[PDB]
Amino acid sequence: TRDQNGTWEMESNENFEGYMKALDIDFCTRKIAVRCTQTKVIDQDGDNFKDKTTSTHRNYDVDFTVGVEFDEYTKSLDNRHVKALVTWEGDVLVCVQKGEKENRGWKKWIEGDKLYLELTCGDQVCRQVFKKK
Amino acid sequence: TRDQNGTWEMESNENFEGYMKALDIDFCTRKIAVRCTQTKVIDQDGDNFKDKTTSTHRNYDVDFTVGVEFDEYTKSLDNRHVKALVTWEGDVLVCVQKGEKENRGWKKWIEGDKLYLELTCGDQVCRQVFKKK
Repeated sequence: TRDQNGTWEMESNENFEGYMKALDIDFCTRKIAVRCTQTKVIDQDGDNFKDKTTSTHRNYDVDFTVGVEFDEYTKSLDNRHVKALVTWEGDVLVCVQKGEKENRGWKKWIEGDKLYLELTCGDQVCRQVFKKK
Repeated sequence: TRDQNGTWEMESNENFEGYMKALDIDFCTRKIAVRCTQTKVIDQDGDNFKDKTTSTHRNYDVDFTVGVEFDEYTKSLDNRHVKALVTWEGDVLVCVQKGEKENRGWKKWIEGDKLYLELTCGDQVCRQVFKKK
């Protein structure tokens, strides 16, 4: 049939690299693009089409227990090995990431319907806010 | 409170570039990472945590009408300008993308609960399959 209405999620994606190389996309973009999945939302009325695509990558899971130092490989970022230790400071979850980089850690806490995440490395602080979906 | 259970979607992300530069992530990865959103699914029981993060980028929408040639900028890929023309071949939607690259187009059709997408550029064919979610 001719109706392509719906939300579609990618199952399979073959030779995406050759296609991208043929368009002269640089090596560093290609390396990231090939490990993504796509969702496609198609709204169609007669012969008018609206298409919204989003690309997604699932980083690896982290499982830990507060108080037990664990080994973590940050392969969603710099792919280094750090010894991480997570503890409560009040209701703030605090993690020190012992490794090559000095002063590497993060803090995580709930205030209202928002989750706050402060990432630190050296002198640089990154601040992320999440809302409950 | 101490319970961080839930699905969380990022609202705000400040100084992600400085944090990443401090970890020596290369310029090309940083350029892509900073335009992503994150979803965080937190399962917590007492002091045991399981965290699943996924990064998402929403490509731009394409709207067209079958039979009306339209101007398209492929900024989710090589960011070139092409004159696109979409027509039915039976129940297969066929697009020719007139531009610098020769033999650039795609075909899209439904067979069962699967949507098929064949992307072509020069000699290279990429084949994607989507299932209805």
